[PDB]
Amino acid sequence: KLHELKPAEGSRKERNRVGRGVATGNGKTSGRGHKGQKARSGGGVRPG
Amino acid sequence: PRVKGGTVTRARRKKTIKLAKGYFGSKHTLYKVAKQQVMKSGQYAFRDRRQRKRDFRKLWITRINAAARQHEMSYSRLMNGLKKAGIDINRKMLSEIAISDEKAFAQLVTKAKDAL
Amino acid sequence: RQTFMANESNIERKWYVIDAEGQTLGRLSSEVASILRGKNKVTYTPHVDTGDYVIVINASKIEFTGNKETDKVYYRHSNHPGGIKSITAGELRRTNPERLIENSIKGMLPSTRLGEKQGKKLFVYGGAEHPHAAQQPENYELR
Amino acid sequence: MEAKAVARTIRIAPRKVRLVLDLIRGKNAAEAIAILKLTNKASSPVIEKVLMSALANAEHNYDMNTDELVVKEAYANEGPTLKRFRPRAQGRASAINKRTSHITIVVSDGK
Amino acid sequence: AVPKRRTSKTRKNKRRTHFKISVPGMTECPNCGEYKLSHRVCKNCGSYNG
Amino acid sequence: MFAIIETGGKQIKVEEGQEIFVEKLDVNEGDTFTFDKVLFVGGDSVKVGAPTVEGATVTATVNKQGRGKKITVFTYKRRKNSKRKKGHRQPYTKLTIDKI
RNA sequence: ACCGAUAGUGAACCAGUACCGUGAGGGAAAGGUGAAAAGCACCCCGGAAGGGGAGUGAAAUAGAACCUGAAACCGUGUGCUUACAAGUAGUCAGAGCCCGUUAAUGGGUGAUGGCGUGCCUUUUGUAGAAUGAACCGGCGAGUUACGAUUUGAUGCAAGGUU
RNA sequence: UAACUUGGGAGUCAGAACAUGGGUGAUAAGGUCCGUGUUCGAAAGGGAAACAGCCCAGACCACCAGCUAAGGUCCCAAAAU
RNA sequence: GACAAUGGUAGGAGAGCGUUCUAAGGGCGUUGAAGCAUGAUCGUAAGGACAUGUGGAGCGCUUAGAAGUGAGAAUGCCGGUG
Repeated sequence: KLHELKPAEGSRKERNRVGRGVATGNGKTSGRGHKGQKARSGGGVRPG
Repeated sequence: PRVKGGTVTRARRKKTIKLAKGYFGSKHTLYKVAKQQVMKSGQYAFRDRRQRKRDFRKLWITRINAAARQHEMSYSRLMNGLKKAGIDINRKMLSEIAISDEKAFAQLVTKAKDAL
Repeated sequence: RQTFMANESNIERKWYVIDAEGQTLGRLSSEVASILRGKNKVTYTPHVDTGDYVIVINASKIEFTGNKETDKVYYRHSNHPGGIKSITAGELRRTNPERLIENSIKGMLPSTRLGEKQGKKLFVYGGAEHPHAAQQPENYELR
Repeated sequence: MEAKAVARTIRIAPRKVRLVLDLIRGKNAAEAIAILKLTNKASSPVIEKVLMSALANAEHNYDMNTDELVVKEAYANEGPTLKRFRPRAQGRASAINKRTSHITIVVSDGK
Repeated sequence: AVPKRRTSKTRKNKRRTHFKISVPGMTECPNCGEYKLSHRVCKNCGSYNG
Repeated sequence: MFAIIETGGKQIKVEEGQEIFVEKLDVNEGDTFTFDKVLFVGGDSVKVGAPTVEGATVTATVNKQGRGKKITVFTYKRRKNSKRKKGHRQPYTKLTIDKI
C-alpha cells in the first residue's frame, strides 16, 4: 500500500548537521577545535 | 524548496517576553534584555529553593530557645534532655506547641529535666 | 506549611527600665540589644518589629576595665580634607554620658531599615529620673 | 453624549503642541477659547480652530446647549515625517526631521 | 564629551517635571464681557477704562 | 484537642474537622485511611508522652489524588556553553480528619 | 517534489532609467480598494487642508499615503504603591489593599527580612578598567559532482555484475 | 573490578597555585627549570570578612523532616556569658 | 520487585521537537481558512491544543520521501524608530 510504507529496519539513518545550536553537541566550532591550521576552511596537510 | 522563516521566530520570542511580565523598565519589553533576566531568575530559584529549608530551621530554634529561657534552662540543655527520654519531636512541632498551648510545653520541659 | 507569623495586628509592646550602677559598658549593652530586637519573645518574626521599649537610667557612674579611661579613643571624619577628630572614653563619659551608651548599643544592631527603627526605642538619661511616667515601666534584672 | 473634531497632518512638532493642550483639559468652553486667544504660541491659532469646529458639531448634528460644555479629551498624535538634509563642514551632511501631528478635541455635555 | 550610557525614559520624564507653561493671567473686562490681559486693552473694542 | 502524626519524614499537627495535604499514598479516592504513629496528644485532656503512644490511631477520608503546580528547573554555567531545562510536578494526597 | 516582491534576471512599475564621474565606468528604491467606480448628491466649521452627519456598498478604521497590520517608539485615562533612602534591579519569605479564572491547595500590586558584582569571545586566570552589540524587524555560514575506505540493510552465491 | 587485541571518529602540544627534594638567583621574587602528590583548568555547596588553586566536601528532580565534617556558640549572626 | 549509577570544557555515541515541498489515504472551511492579539491550559525539553476579538479564502491529520530546514553577537547588509 502506498499510504503505509515501512523501510527495512536498521537500513536508514538521519544525517548530522553542525553549527545548529549548542544543545546538539557541534554548535560553535563544529567539531574542529580552537585556532589551528586544521580549524580553517580549506583543509589541513597533504595525505602523505 | 526554499524554506523561508515566519511564525516560528516570533512565536518563540514572545514566550520569553511573557515570562518577564512585571519587570522594571526595558526588562519586560526587549527580548535580549528580558532573556538574560529569565536565565538569572531560573538560577536564583534553584539556589533559593534549597536555601529556604535552612532559613526555616533556624527560625524554629530561635523560638524554642526563647521559650525555654523562661524555665531557667537553655536550648542546648533542653534538646539534650529530650533525646535521653526519646521524645523524637522535631523543631517544627516543638515551636507550634510553644505558642498555642503554653501549658502543654511545660509538661515536656519537666520530663527533660527528670532524665537529666 | 503551618508556621505561625506575626503582624502589626497581634503585637503587644512593653516598657522596661534598667539601672546602670556598677555595670560594664559592653556587658550591659550586649543584653539590652537583645531586648530591642524581640529575641526573648516566643513569637519572634525576622521581618516584623516585635521588640520592647527600654529606658536606661544613670548613664554616668558606669565602669570601665583596665586602662580604658584614657586608652579608648573614638574617631570621626567631617568629609573634609584633613579633618579628623578624636575623644577619649573618659572625657566622653563626663561631657556626654548619654551619647556614650547609645553608640555602644546601636553598634550591636543590624544596619537595615528595620534595624534603624528598632534603635529609636532606646532612651538614655544621665541622671536618675526619667520623664516617662505616663507609661508602665518595670524594673528589669540583668541575667 | 460626546462630539469630536480631528485635524490631521499639521506642520507642527508633536512635542510643542502638547504644551498648549495641557492648559485646556477640563476647562469651560468659554474659558478654553479665552486661554487659546491670549497665548502667544505657534499652535494656539491651530488648536482653537479645532475646538471651535468641535463646538459647531455639538450644536448642529446634536441637540446640545453650548453653555454647559466641557473639554473631556485633548491629545496630539504624530504623523509622517518629512526628511530633509543640511550640509555641514568637511563635505558631509546631517539629517533634519520635519514632524507632523494629529490634533483631537472632544466636547461633552455631561450626563 | 559624548554620553557614556543611554538615557532611560524614566530619567527623561523626571527631568521634564518643571518644563511647562501656565495660564496668561486673564481677567474679565467689565465693558466687553470676555476675558482680557491685565493692565492691557480689550481687543474687541480697545477700552482701557480707569 | 490536637495530635501529632508522621506521614513519612514529615510531622504535622491535626485537629478534628480539618483538611491536610500529604505525600502520595496507595489508597484510592473516597476510601478511609488511618494513621498508626502518634507522638503527642494535646488539647483539654492530659498530654500524652513519647516516643509513641500505645494505640490512639487517627482516621481520615481521602478526597482526591492530584498533582502540584509545575515548576521549572533551569541552571547554566557562564561562558561555558552549558545549560539545562526541566519540569516537575509532584503528586499529593488530600485528606480530611474526622476522628482522633 | 524551481522563486513568490530584502526572494526570482540589476530591472514584475516606460530600468541600464534616477543618480554619481572629465572619461572609460558604476548603478538603485517603488506590486495589491471593491465583484462591479457604483470614487461620498446634499448640510455644518475655513481663506484652504481636514473633520462631523447623510448617501453608495456585505463591510468606508475597504476613501485612491486605500487587502491583513507584529515590534521598537510616542501620547490619554485608570486599580495598587512611593519624598530618611546606598539599588546587575532579580529570587525566596511575607502583612495590607483591589478583582474573579481554561475553577485551580486563583489573579493584580507590594510595608518589610535573607541571598545575590549582565551576556558572548579569548584566556593559567575576567564583575573586569581586555573585545563586541543603541534598540526592534527581515536576510546572513560543512553543500553538490566524481573516486577510496569502513559500518548497517537487501538479492545471488564459486560465482556476482553491468 | 577491571586489563589486552583488531577496526571507525576526535581533541590536545600557552598551563596555574599549594606541600615536598633540588639546580640557578642573593638559603630575593606572585621569578625560572626539573622529580613527586592535591586542587583549578572542566566543580557548584559550607569555612577563611570579601578572595580560581588553602580546609571540608563531589549538585538526577521535589519537601516549612533527622544526624554530622571543616570551623564555631556575648550582639550583628544559628548554637555554652 | 531488589540492587547499582546519573557535576562537567574540547570531543565521540544514541533517541527526539519544529519549518517548506511531494505521493497515497482520509478530513475541515463564508453557519467563516491562514495570519494577528489576549487568556489563570497540557507534556520530562525543543513544543501542542481550546475559547474569545480582528480577518476575509484557503488549510490541517497519518505513513513515507526530499531539503535554500531553526539566529543574540561577525566595528555584519538593508529599512524603521529612540
